Amino acid sequence: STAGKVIKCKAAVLWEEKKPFSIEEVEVAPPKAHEVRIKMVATGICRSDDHVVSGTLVTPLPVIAGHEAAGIVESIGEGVTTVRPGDKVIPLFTPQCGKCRVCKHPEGNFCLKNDLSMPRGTMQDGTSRFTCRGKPIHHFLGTSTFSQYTVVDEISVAKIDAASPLEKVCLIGCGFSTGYGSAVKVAKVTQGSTCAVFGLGGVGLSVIMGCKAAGAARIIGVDINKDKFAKAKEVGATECVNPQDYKKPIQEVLTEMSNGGVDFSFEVIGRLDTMVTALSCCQEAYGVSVIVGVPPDSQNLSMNPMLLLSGRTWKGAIFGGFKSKDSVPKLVADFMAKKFALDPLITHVLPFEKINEGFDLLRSGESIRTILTF
Amino acid sequence: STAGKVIKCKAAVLWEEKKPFSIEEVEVAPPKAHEVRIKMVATGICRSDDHVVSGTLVTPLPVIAGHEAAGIVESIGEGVTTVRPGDKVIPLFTPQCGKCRVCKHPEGNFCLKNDLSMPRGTMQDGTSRFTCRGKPIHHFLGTSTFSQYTVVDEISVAKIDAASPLEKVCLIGCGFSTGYGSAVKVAKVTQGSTCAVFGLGGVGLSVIMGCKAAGAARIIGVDINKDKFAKAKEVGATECVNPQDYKKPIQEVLTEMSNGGVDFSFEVIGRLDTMVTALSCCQEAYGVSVIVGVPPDSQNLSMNPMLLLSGRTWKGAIFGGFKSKDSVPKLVADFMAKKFALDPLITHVLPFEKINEGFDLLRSGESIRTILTF
Ligand SMILES: NC(=O)C1=CN([C@@H]2O[C@H](COP(=O)(O)OP(=O)(O)OC[C@H]3O[C@@H](n4cnc5c(N)ncnc54)[C@H](O)[C@@H]3O)[C@@H](O)[C@H]2O)C=CC1
Ligand SMILES: NC(=O)C1=CN([C@@H]2O[C@H](COP(=O)(O)OP(=O)(O)OC[C@H]3O[C@@H](n4cnc5c(N)ncnc54)[C@H](O)[C@@H]3O)[C@@H](O)[C@H]2O)C=CC1
Ligand SMILES: OCc1ccc(Br)cc1
Ligand SMILES: OCc1ccc(Br)cc1
Ligand SMILES: [Zn+2]
Ligand SMILES: [Zn+2]
Ligand SMILES: [Zn+2]
Ligand SMILES: [Zn+2]
Repeated sequence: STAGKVIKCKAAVLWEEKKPFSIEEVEVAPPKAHEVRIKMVATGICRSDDHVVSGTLVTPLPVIAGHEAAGIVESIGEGVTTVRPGDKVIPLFTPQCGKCRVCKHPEGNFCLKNDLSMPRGTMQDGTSRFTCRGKPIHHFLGTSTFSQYTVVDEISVAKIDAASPLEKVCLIGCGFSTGYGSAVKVAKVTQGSTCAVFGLGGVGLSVIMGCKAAGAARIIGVDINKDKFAKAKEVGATECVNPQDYKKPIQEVLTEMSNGGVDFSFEVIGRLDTMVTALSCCQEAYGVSVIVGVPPDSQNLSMNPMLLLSGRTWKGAIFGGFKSKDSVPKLVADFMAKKFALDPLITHVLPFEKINEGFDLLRSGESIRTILTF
Repeated sequence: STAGKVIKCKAAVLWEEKKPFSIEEVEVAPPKAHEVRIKMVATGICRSDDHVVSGTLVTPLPVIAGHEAAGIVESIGEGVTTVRPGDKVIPLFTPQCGKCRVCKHPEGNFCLKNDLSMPRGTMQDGTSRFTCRGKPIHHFLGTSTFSQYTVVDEISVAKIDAASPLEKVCLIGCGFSTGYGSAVKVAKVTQGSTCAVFGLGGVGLSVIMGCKAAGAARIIGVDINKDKFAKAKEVGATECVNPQDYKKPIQEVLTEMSNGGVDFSFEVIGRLDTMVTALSCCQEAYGVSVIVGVPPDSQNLSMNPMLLLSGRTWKGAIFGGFKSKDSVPKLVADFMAKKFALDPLITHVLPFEKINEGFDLLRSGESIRTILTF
């Protein structure tokens, strides 16, 4: 009955960097051809949304952020074939158009229609479905989930299991899938290996889940916040180290612990120095290091190419290397089948209008994932 | 008739950086336990030997350099089991001890007994078998092939086919195996792919041969010396580009030519800037870039980690990823069965005594490989 009409609803608008989110009355346009309007049910607070606030991650402002979510389709634009009204869906911050060179490649997942490489903060058609007091508000990675309703391109939404618990499976829209995929698909962690995981937030915990599932014998968590260690150990870390405890660099510590370097290292923080440390701590001849952390805007790292010439492999990935539309439904089905657990990532559940409390919890170190419910 | 005796013979000693080789009389000690004394038959001039002269590659001086060679066992020390006097052999600049965690790993080839990481310029026992003007002279990578006779540890030599032509198969000791392996083993180049090869010296031409053997559709040779193009085209390059002919940076040209980036790129020069350019020109979601070139001592490159976060893989390797002692005899067997060609890499043959003309041919851009004969 809202189909074909403007919806007036509340959304959390970020007007300016380094300011609180502002709960505003917005108008959400109806979906145009090949667009889907979604009623949000749950959205997760991911450190990448905080990067927008901090200016680490540049995207046009003002913006409705939020990219880790699950909802129900309220209506569909002309030509939509992959979802219908009433369907449970997860928005895909990495699209899967199915037609570009990457979508056709067996391994690649970074679809050329993504709004990550050179963010415009629009729909695919280069316009916005959001207005606040006459002013257009930017989209974020084609998702924009910090709103009661959003509009996404059909290539940026997957239908999921009609019985799935949206307050849990929203994590499959980013943090779980990124971390788990980084281990099982990108690194391809092997049985009996030694893994080091830098950063023990939601995404690093999911890296640990991935390494345990892949049969790693040793999984060393690294965090400057020792409060993170207990939960890292619960999901499979065999050991945890705090670099602040040591009078020498942690790559030397991890090299001695691993008897000459780890098989697999993961940077899951977003700092240039830990990207180089994670590479250095993997074994010089056959080690693999995966960058998961989003670096600070426009900054270059410095590294010695002899770390690679010896044999190391260095790679990164978006969304755990998962082809998003193909994988997100299968990951939900796997969750429904008890193949992995999401409750260990969820430390707080707040109503949407307490979003700023949700971000305060993240910034303080006290949360892993806060889920915002509608 | 020389067994158990000190040999007096000619060697090319490097006394000082940025000086000509000095062809003079040296004393070569007989082999100790698990050592092998070799009469050199042929040695190639590799750019890495020139890096020792220029100080780009640091190793203790004074030194007998050379690492790409073939010869005949003159005598063996006590306990040697894998070669006998009169055997044809190729010295291994990357050893294969068979005992260490790398030698036991299925992918690893950078044996922990190597003298590359932290060069000492000795035998495994920390002493030298060379005297000149009554001074001890350093070894180079446990090989030292710029001498009529050398002594190597048993883990640094492979027995090859008794009928092999040593004046060709010396190239399997470095440049051929390194390039070819970088393509077929390290990159694992796929059928129907697009490859970019930066540098069309002996190692780059070898990378092209591996790219053609792997069934690459397109192989784009890149070099600032257009005199290199003809030979590159003969051994499988489909196109050759000189960066100096374009206004745009060559990563931009290759990305255009490949309709969004190459599948596989190779840095086969040894410059920081071309290592980053080669990484950039591989497709951002699934490209693989392999560093082969030896960078200047102790220098860091600067790069944007968003190149990796999109999904690129960056790696490097020594000796094309080959387990040296397992691989080198198989590579000689494959050569004898004409599975690959070495003649295209050999542009000049000179007597050993003309080593300095050898280096001048390389430095001028005129040669690919000069083979020195003893
Ligand atoms: N590649 C991708 O597709 C994705 C990237 N990310 C990124 O992954 C990273 C992690 O995200 P979350 O787990 O949500 O963040 P989070 O902030 O919950 O976790 C980061 C952890 O790193 C630790 N840390 C900070 N500085 C450290 C240091 N110097 N040394 C060791 N530990 C340090 C913190 O104590 C914290 O526990 C972020 O950069 C985020 O933007 C998130 C999802 C998708
Ligand atoms: N990783 C390993 O195990 C091995 C490494 N190497 C290294 O591989 C590299 C190549 O060795 P070779 O083929 O013997 O050397 P080479 O000097 O014959 O060939 C290098 C080629 O690169 C070209 N070049 C120089 N600057 C260039 C630029 N800015 N752009 C494009 N091309 C440029 C030169 O014109 C030349 O044709 C060297 O750094 C050498 O030390 C060699 C053998 C083993
Ligand atoms: O967490 C979402 C996200 C992932 C990667 C980048 Br780059 C930006 C945002
Ligand atoms: O070409 C011989 C050699 C290869 C790699 C390095 Br590093 C140094 C020398
Ligand atoms: Zn696509
Ligand atoms: Zn996220
Ligand atoms: Zn070894
Ligand atoms: Zn060489």
